[PDB]
Amino acid sequence: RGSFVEMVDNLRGKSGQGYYVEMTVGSPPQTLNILVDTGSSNFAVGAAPHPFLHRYYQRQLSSTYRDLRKGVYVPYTQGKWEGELGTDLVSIPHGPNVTVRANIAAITESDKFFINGSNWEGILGLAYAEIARPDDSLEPFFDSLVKQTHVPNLFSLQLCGSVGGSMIIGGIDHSLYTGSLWYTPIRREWYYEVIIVRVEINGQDLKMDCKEYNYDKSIVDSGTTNLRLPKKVFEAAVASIKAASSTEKFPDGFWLGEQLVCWQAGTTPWNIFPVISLYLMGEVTNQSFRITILPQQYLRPVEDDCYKFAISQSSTGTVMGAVIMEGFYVVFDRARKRIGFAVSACHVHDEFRTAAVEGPFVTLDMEDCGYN
Ligand SMILES: C[C@@]1(c2cc(NC(=O)c3ccc(Cl)cn3)ccc2F)C[C@@H]2C[C@@H]2C(N)=N1
Ligand code: NA
Ligand code: NA
Repeated sequence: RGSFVEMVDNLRGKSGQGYYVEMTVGSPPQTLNILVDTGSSNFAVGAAPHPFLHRYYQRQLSSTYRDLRKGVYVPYTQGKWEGELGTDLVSIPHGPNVTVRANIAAITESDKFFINGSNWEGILGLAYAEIARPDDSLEPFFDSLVKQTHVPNLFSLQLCGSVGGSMIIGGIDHSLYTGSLWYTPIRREWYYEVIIVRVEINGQDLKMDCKEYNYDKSIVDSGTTNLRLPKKVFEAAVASIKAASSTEKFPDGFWLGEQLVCWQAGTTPWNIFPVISLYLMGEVTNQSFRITILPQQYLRPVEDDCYKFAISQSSTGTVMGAVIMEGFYVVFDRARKRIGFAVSACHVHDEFRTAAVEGPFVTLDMEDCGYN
């Protein structure tokens, strides 16, 4: 507990392509790089020679594979994947020294799913069975892990945003954060659902009814780049962000993520851009805490130094993607139905401002903030 030197730095990735961990499937073990995704619940791997893939799961080579004789078609708003379900033995080489029999969707056909030029070949959905496809009877990887081993029911993520970080499976590594962890309840075990109770731009409250902030849910999701905000909250937030930075002018298309903005190298004016704070429901009645991120988190480098504005409007509720998570060490404390936040020891900041996790604050009617 508290120290897992072998799992430190077990995450890799490239800007814009997410964070992946090395996994092995089958016997003899086939090594695959697998996207870490707290926003879905399927363990799904390329199983056929798609041209974007460095490698793929060759079921025929594994003696331990078992067919479930069942398919699954998974559409997303963007693209889709289809696959054949089965189980096989799975390990994480830079994780616990264990091997589990896990469900695997062997992806046979996909569209707008794999990233051309990425170094990952599947996805590890770390959320709950409730959102598993085709249904909640398909046991997610982490459930199998905890059922079959002595690994404690929790994991933590340090996303450092070329990119890298750590996934600590079964515990917490105190070297990965500074100060104290603050916990928010997991409202319901499907996505990692939480409740935002107040939002500030540069310490200035949006003063929206807090139900708007969670319309229709707020989740913590490592498989999404942006901080996504419900439309109505997004509108107020940009309005306030534009004002806080009106010292400079940018095309309206920029704020809508329709064009990049660029500066002469080493001259990105971080200081004109405001901090963004989310107050989250605390563990105690009428107690909250807040997390603060910098323009370093929401202004994403793209490759002048060109940046994309990564706060975007949503119709699926608030998504705390990599923009939020890169600022923090995040503990998915499944055993206690709570999520912990602490300032990440690796987060990008400057000499004037850092990410922050602060509490306690007194916040009333926090239960009214959840959409039903
Ligand atoms: C499974 C899903 C998903 C995530 C990804 N994620 C990424 O490509 C990605 C890119 C950059 C980052 Cl920082 C994280 N993830 C790709 C495909 C995909 F289907 C679908 C919906 C996007 C939601 C999610 N978390 N996972
Ligand atoms: Na166990
Ligand atoms: Na620490």
